[PDB]
Amino acid sequence: SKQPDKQRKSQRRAPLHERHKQVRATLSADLREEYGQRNVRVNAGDTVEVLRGDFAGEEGEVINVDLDKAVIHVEDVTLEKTDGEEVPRPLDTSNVRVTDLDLEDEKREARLESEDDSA
Amino acid sequence: MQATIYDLDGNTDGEVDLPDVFETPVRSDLIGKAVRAAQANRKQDYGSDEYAGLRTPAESFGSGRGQAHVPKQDGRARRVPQAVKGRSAHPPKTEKDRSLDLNDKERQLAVRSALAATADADLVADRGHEFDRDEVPVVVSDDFEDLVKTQEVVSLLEALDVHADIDRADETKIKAGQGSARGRKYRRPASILFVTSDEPSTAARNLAGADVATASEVNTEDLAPGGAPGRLTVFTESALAEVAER
Amino acid sequence: TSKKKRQRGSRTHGGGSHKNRRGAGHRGGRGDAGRDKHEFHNHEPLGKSGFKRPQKVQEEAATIDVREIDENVTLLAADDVAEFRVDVRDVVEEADDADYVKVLGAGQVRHELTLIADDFSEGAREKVEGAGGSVELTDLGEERQ
Amino acid sequence: SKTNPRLSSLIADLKSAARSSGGAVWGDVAERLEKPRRTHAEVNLGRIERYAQEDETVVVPGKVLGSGVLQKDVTVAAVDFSGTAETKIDQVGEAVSLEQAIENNPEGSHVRVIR
RNA sequence: UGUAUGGCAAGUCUAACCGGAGUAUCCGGGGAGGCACAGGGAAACCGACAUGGCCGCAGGGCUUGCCCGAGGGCCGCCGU
RNA sequence: UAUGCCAGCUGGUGGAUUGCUCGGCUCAGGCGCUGAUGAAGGACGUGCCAAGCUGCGAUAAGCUGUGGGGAGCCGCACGGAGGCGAAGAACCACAGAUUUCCGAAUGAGAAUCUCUAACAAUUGCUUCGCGCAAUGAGGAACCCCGAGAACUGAAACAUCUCAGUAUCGGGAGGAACAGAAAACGCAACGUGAUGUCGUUAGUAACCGCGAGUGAACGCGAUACAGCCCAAACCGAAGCCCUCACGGGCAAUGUGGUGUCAGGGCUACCUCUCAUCAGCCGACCGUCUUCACGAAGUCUCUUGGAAUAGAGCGUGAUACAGGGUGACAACCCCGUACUGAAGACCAGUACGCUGUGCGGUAGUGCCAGAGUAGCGGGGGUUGGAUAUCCCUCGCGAAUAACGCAGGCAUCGACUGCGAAGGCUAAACACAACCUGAGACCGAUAGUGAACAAGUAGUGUGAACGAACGCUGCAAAGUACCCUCAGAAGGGAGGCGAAAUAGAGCAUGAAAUCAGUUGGCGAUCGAGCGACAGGGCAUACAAGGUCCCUUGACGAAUGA
Ligand SMILES: [Cl-]
Ligand SMILES: [Cl-]
Ligand SMILES: [Cl-]
Ligand SMILES: [Mg+2]
Ligand SMILES: [Mg+2]
Ligand SMILES: [Mg+2]
Ligand SMILES: [Mg+2]
Ligand SMILES: [Mg+2]
Ligand SMILES: [Mg+2]
Ligand SMILES: [Mg+2]
Ligand SMILES: [Mg+2]
Ligand SMILES: [Mg+2]
Ligand SMILES: [Mg+2]
Ligand SMILES: [Mg+2]
Ligand SMILES: [Mg+2]
Ligand code: NA
Ligand code: NA
Ligand code: NA
Ligand code: NA
Ligand code: NA
Ligand code: NA
Ligand code: NA
Ligand code: NA
Ligand code: NA
Ligand code: NA
Ligand code: NA
Ligand code: NA
Ligand code: NA
Ligand code: NA
Ligand code: NA
Ligand code: NA
Ligand code: NA
Ligand code: NA
Ligand code: NA
Ligand SMILES: [Sr+2]
Ligand SMILES: [Sr+2]
Ligand SMILES: [Sr+2]
Ligand SMILES: [Sr+2]
Ligand SMILES: [Sr+2]
Ligand SMILES: [Sr+2]
Ligand SMILES: [Sr+2]
Ligand SMILES: [Sr+2]
Ligand SMILES: [Sr+2]
Ligand SMILES: [Sr+2]
Ligand SMILES: [Sr+2]
Ligand SMILES: [Sr+2]
Ligand SMILES: [Sr+2]
Ligand SMILES: [Sr+2]
Ligand SMILES: [Sr+2]
Ligand SMILES: [Sr+2]
Ligand SMILES: [Sr+2]
Repeated sequence: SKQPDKQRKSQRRAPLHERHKQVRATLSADLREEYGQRNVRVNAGDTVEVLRGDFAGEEGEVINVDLDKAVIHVEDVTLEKTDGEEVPRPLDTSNVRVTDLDLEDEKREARLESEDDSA
Repeated sequence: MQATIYDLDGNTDGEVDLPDVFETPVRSDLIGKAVRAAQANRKQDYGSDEYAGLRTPAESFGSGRGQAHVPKQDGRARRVPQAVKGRSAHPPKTEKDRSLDLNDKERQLAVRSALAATADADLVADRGHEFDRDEVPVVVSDDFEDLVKTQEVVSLLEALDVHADIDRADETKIKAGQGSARGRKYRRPASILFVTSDEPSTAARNLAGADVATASEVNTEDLAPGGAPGRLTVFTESALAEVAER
Repeated sequence: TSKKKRQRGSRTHGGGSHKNRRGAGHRGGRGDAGRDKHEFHNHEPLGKSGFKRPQKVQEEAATIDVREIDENVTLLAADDVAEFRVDVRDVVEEADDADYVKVLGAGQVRHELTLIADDFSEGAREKVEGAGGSVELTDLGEERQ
Repeated sequence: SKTNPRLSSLIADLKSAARSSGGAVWGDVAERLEKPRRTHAEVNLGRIERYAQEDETVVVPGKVLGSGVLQKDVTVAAVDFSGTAETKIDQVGEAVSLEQAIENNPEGSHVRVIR
């Protein structure tokens, strides 16, 4: 509704399909002009650019999209552990922008180029 | 007195007489009473559970075990106001009348007095509104209600030198206290009131702090928000006329 | 700053000793209790007084003074103007749920009036007859013999 | 504490007229206005007709109501008048606000106080 | 039942509820009924001074003690 | 100076304070029955590793189908291993499959098991066969019918009060109950079923006339709605089961007619649009859910991080709210506008189908009995002689008669037909759903923000807690040394921050250790107030203080 308690509640206790909207990010100039949207649900094949973190101004491929925790893994956006291993740093999608898309799916390519529907 | 009418471009388009009710004495004492009686009337009834802390068969062991006569159950002190997990002594009640009655004439006269406080150019600047204009209130033609875009209303208010007010009421204060945890995190200054005649301005209502009204029901709160008189209102030619018989 | 507001830190709150503000003893009973004994003071005596007659056999009259009719003559020009002819039945408010309209004689009569009502007093008459006028009774006021 | 701001202004205006001028009534009226609303003058016309003289301003330290008849050409002055009083006064005289009478008679002369 | 304040004033207030709406706020309507406007009497029943006199505070007037004297006080008369 | 006292300092102990909110509390709208087709609840199971919880049921965190959805996924819960998914998975909406045992529990017995065909029990119908059916039990409260306290008040107490309250027995539904006058009785030339809200009114009425108890007619409002038998007069013209044949019912009367605008029979005027049965069956609204949806993530500084500040720019029928490494209308979900579905309203309204409304005269054909009413005893009510009820006794009229209109009898007048029946809507409740808040904010608020009716107490009925916070990101501390050691320690590593390192935001007081200043082993006790000396003190937030001398100079005063 409008109550802060019931707002965060819906965002946490959200069914898996409704967690799709929680992993949405803004589209580039070229892409907003082409598909008629402003944002898209980030996919594991997409390439993207970081706008807000310490890693702002770096590009990379989206390696994972965890709906459960509502965050994305991007290539080369790593953290060095104590044993020298480089583990990924979870990024928020609202801190990211899509440069290139993955249209490997016929249903996603159909949903984006249709003015009535939104992907 | 005379009221200068304006067109949608911001230039003069004739003039009509400013009604008698704008010569009603500004009585902040009656206005403030009519606002406090309006605010308290929409306040919700609260109250703690009637049986809270009482859901126990706790009993005191009299005089003998070297302890104070406090009702106990399993070594824990229950019920009594002084004991932890006990009842509230004089708690907030649901049976309470949080509503304030106000005589019809006193409310009507207060509207009139608030409506009149809109005519004095000094009071409007004393209330807080930032503007550059001698004539107050702003009087616009009935062709105002036809506007749909808010960005065009801005251009009308920029032309009328009365936009420095929406520049003022843009900034938001983040309230100190636990009001945050209940929905009321923000607060913003009250600004311009757009009084129309047929339907409230769907075109203005999104402007920073701006409230919208109609002359058949424009109340003391709209005219004087928070009991403070002199709101920078903008009437429609048919509103200025209809507001007279109030 | 209210009285109740300044009561914190006072312990007894204006109650004297902490041994005072307890139960019904500090009151002297409950409610109206002890009305004949220790609290006979400013109480009406024990007993019954008079009788009541059934409510539908009770007559409620419509009272109006000659002073009220006279003060408002210039304001009442919607009624007959003779050589003033006025039906009192159409002047008094609450004239629907009343038994009969009685004109009382209290005050002065500086004008000439022709009054039409159900019942008149000896004083209502003397003040209108001695000030140039007539008192005409209604067909319902015929219950006087 | 008087909640009204204009009763508080009237009192202040009555006070300056009692000092800066030769008034001995305006200060006496202001002394009754400072006193509670229950002690204020609630008077009808039937008293103004009995006790007032022509060419003598009638001063009321309260409100004038409209019960009774007024035939004299008196100029009444009060804090407030009832809508029927003012109709019955302007019919045979002049209902003037006490706030006018201070500018119109700062000396406070030829004036009767009725309550 | 007092008191302080405020609106209205020989009147004053609406209740439930209806309409409107910016939809618990709020604007219009609603005077049912309550209190006041005459009392005395168990009841039947009857039914009063918009002022007649004398003082006199405040205030006003005057030719600066003398006038007019609200409210007030002491009587009359009036209703039962 | 040992024991030691006061204050501080570093570090603990402790978890107050501040900040935060997955929970509560309250209000409001919507909605509202389940069960022998075995409910509700329970037990036991069910996962690769599975203890709790959630789900599920031997097909066991799931199987099918339609629509939505979509690149992800395999609950709470971030493991390891492995798997599923473009054959469209996860997730969601609707419909369905499966659904152990105990459980009303119903073949019989039983601490969730066992024993040799089961509606057990009680009823209805009946092919008289358990053949077809019914009841049983659950649900927060509300509702209806019964049973029915005492504390308490009366300043004791007994009638009275508390109070038809508590508690108990029975029963229904989404609401219940009530209901179309043998009425009201502002007595009228008047109102015209029933609930409910306002008022009438703390009135009338009652009462050790004490304490206290307390309507109604009317009025204004909400919502509206009005009918069906019994009998007369017809007399099998009728009903139920079955595909049918057939069977069952019924003259102890099925069905027709009829029901105070009394009806029927006999003789005529006219006519129906009433009424009952039955078909059709929404709009609008409301409530919940969904689709769609504008505008920056530009410049410099600080910063770990820009949601900050300054500069530029932008939409707005959208400046409610939340998210996001800090104060965001333009980053993300949303919000306005527009549109879609379901439920509810409602099998109602409207329309339609059939029926037939109504009037005149004639006729003593018909109109509900232990009733109306009286008397004794009880109880209850405001019911006073004049409330409603139970109980014992007695007991009537037949419309040409009867009841009533706050005492009885008689006559008048006025109103109305008991002892048969049905009845929509307007209100109660809050389980359920969504919303709201000058409520609370972790010793609060529910007992319950956590394993919550958990742990745990009692033979049992029953009783019952405490526990919230690492970080932006686990980057959740590699390697080395030490040690008996996955301990702990040291060095070291990550981070803006480890005195953020695991009950890990902040970190008060009591109190502990180490230590600093003062005091201190010849000295006396409300621990201090006011004066005045020793010693001690980084800055900041205070900057004054001493002496010669001199000016002024009260009371007083050599
Ligand atoms: Cl009487
Ligand atoms: Cl008067
Ligand atoms: Cl009636
Ligand atoms: Mg598209
Ligand atoms: Mg508590
Ligand atoms: Mg607790
Ligand atoms: Mg605080
Ligand atoms: Mg069995
Ligand atoms: Mg007692
Ligand atoms: Mg009794
Ligand atoms: Mg006694
Ligand atoms: Mg009783
Ligand atoms: Mg009655
Ligand atoms: Mg029939
Ligand atoms: Mg800590
Ligand atoms: Na409990
Ligand atoms: Na103790
Ligand atoms: Na309340
Ligand atoms: Na006490
Ligand atoms: Na009446
Ligand atoms: Na009235
Ligand atoms: Na429901
Ligand atoms: Na059965
Ligand atoms: Na488990
Ligand atoms: Na199931
Ligand atoms: Na059988
Ligand atoms: Na007692
Ligand atoms: Na006793
Ligand atoms: Na008694
Ligand atoms: Na963000
Ligand atoms: Na009774
Ligand atoms: Na009897
Ligand atoms: Na009757
Ligand atoms: Na706690
Ligand atoms: Sr999940
Ligand atoms: Sr999770
Ligand atoms: Sr003892
Ligand atoms: Sr006291
Ligand atoms: Sr006595
Ligand atoms: Sr009336
Ligand atoms: Sr009114
Ligand atoms: Sr007098
Ligand atoms: Sr049953
Ligand atoms: Sr009706
Ligand atoms: Sr009958
Ligand atoms: Sr009688
Ligand atoms: Sr605690
Ligand atoms: Sr025991
Ligand atoms: Sr270290
Ligand atoms: Sr001693
Ligand atoms: Sr000297």
